[PDB]
Amino acid sequence: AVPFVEDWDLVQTLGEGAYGEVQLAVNRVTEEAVAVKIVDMKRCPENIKKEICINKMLNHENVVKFYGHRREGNIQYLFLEYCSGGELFDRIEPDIGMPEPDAQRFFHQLMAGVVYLHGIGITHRDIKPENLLLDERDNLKISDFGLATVFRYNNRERLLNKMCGTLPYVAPELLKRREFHAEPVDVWSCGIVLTAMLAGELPWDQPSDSCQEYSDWKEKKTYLNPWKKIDSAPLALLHKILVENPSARITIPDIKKDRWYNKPLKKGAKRP
Ligand SMILES: N#Cc1ccc2c(-c3cc4cc(CN5CCC(CN)CC5)ccc4[nH]3)n[nH]c2c1
Repeated sequence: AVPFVEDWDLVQTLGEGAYGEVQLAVNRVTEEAVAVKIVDMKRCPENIKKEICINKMLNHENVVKFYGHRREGNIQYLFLEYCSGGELFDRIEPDIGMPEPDAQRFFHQLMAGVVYLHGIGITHRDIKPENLLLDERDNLKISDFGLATVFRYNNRERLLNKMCGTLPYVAPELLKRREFHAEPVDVWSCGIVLTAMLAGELPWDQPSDSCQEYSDWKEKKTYLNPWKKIDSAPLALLHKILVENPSARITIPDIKKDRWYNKPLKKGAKRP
């Protein structure tokens, strides 16, 4: 009905990437803001097609909302939820981290999103601060499903084998075994994100015996650089998440029962 509702203006560039760029778009009439992921297909047909399919089946408060997409020649346009607060990455002070109560709150929200995804059979495969966005009220939302895939269909689990992710956040089994369960891998990456939030640094370049940092952790030398800055309660949770054997690694239902996870720390928003 309203004559100019379909027109959007490109205000600025939110972030560039290998496949393309994401820009802020504002509705001409309503001034509603949305992020537009512009991926130049000419440079991937297979990748982007799957990303749209996965986005179409997602609906959760801790997952970046999908509004739709447009073909238009050889350029895909993904209309997504605009998260005013930016990336979690920018809330992590180098070598410091952030206040423990804020990290706990962000972690709770991250667990909520991951539980949702896993419940519908999808694994993200690239969880890291750069892909965890914040809205106006600092609510965390999982974004970028370009590397995501379905690991459970018709109630039957499919073991994964493709090398996906970012080295500092990837689980050790991804580098050691041919096949592996999807869920423990996302749990591990959430553990590395927690470490980053509480220490402002990544523990190792990759989870392999060759990395001195990784071997030290296995030998329980928690008096070293990253771990010494954390505090026993959350550190005990990390000891359960960053376990090399994925079969022995803590599951999300048990993380929800962890002492630190349920420790009162935060305070609500001043004057709601
Ligand atoms: N999939 C996906 C997907 C990727 C990114 C985004 C964003 C996004 C990125 C971003 C970056 C900054 C911080 N910047 C903005 C740019 C400015 C320079 N022009 C410097 C400060 C502030 C707000 C903000 N919001 N919202 N939704 C999605 C979905």
